[PDB]
Amino acid sequence: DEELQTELYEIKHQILQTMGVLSLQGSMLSVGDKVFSTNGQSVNFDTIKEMCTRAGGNIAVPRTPEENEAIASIAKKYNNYVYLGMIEDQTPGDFHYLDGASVSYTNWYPGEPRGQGKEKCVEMYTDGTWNDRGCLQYRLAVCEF
Amino acid sequence: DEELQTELYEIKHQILQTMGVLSLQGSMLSVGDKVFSTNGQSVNFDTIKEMCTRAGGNIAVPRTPEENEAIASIAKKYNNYVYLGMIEDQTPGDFHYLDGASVSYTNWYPGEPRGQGKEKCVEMYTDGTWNDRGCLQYRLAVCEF
Amino acid sequence: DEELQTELYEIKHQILQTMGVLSLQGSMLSVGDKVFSTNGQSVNFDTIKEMCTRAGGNIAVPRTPEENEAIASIAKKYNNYVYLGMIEDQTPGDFHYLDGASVSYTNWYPGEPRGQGKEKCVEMYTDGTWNDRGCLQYRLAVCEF
Ligand SMILES: [Ca+2]
Ligand SMILES: [Ca+2]
Ligand SMILES: [Ca+2]
Repeated sequence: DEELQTELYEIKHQILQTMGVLSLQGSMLSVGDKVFSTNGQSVNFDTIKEMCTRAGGNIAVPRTPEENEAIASIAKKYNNYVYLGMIEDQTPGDFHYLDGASVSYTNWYPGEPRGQGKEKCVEMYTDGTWNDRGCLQYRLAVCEF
Repeated sequence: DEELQTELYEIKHQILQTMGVLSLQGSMLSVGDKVFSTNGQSVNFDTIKEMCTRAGGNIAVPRTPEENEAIASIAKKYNNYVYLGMIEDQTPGDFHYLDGASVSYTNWYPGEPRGQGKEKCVEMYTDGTWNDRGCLQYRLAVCEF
Repeated sequence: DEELQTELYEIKHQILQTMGVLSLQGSMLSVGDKVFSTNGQSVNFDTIKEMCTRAGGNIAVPRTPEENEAIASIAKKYNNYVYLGMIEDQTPGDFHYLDGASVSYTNWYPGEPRGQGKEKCVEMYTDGTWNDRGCLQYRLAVCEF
């Protein structure tokens, strides 16, 4: 009806106001349909995954250059490396998203992936490039929604 | 129409992104259809009620074990007791929600309600159990929306 | 349909919960259909405009007494003056919103606008009244959404 068109407009406006506020305050970065955010904590991979799922999201993983740059800006902001949502396959060198699917977009630092002790996790340097490492380090927790 | 199904999906996604961000940042706890949040202030009952209504919510009151535990986690988090949304009836011993209705779910500390000077308000200990007290103490303000 | 009426209700509830949380935490002030918010930064006019647009909003401009008072409360809160969304016309004395339209609601401090060196920008004193000044000062950035 006509009353429906009105309600949707207000609802859309309100969402746009709340997201604008969170953005202005630096609580989140929006890229396309994805929203990235961090709780400022620096913990290991398992802990990050838990924190994000508990917040109703998932450990962040860039799938485009723009997404990768948004996460990179957060890592730079906190002067810390970020663990990404991906892990090495059974056969070293290959990586897959946490759902199993194989990674498509990649931004490895030159020479990487270079598995010392079978580097299973992936960290993002502050310049945005990736390094495959182990998963017990303390890294900035960044989630995507 | 079909364009309507699309709009609703995006709107639902966005809300889920903003709530995810607030959750990740510890600004609010969601339990079922209820959201709890605190402004970190420790003031008396009247002041808490005003703050919550002014924010478009109400002084929190647990109606299920899960809700009670969520509030308890916030009280523990701030290492302070929380005033709950309920007050003693005209006849001591009985308590009612702020709308008048009688309390159903209760989690009194053993021995409570124990009205010294006609304990009218109800505070939540950090372990989640309740104690009926007076209303002039300074307690953590927790609201529900 | 009937399932639509239900979805809208939940969506409206959720938005009301997120806005309630932001309000309680002092992250934003709602006035009618307008939301004001600040990132706590004190920068010049050009910088403020950029910050707000980047957040999906615009440098704040009061169009009613109530809106003016809400912004005034924020300026008082941070003990700093706020640059408003308006600039002086080609012919001194006249001011227009950033879209070109001429200002309607005004709250000039007695004697203002008083253009010393052709005061082009407008700042809000902590009492809510306005003073036309230059645009290079460092003022609290307040956006509207
Ligand atoms: Ca490596
Ligand atoms: Ca007692
Ligand atoms: Ca002047």
